[PDB]
Amino acid sequence: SDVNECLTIPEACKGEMKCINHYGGYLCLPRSAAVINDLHGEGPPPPVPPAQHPNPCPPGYEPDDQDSCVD
Repeated sequence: SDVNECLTIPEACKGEMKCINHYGGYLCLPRSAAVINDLHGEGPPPPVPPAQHPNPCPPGYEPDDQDSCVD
């Protein structure tokens, strides 16, 4: 939320990640899997990551960035 205020709707889950498709379908998954850098392997991470978001949600359903200023 850059220009967005605390008026947003709780259509995202607190403690769970928001997995949505390009059609608008909504899903929530356990926050056990963190949305971090690419897991291409161990040791050195690449200068250009092939995945800015791990996509723990089945391909087609992309993780949405949930930024809230209040409950």
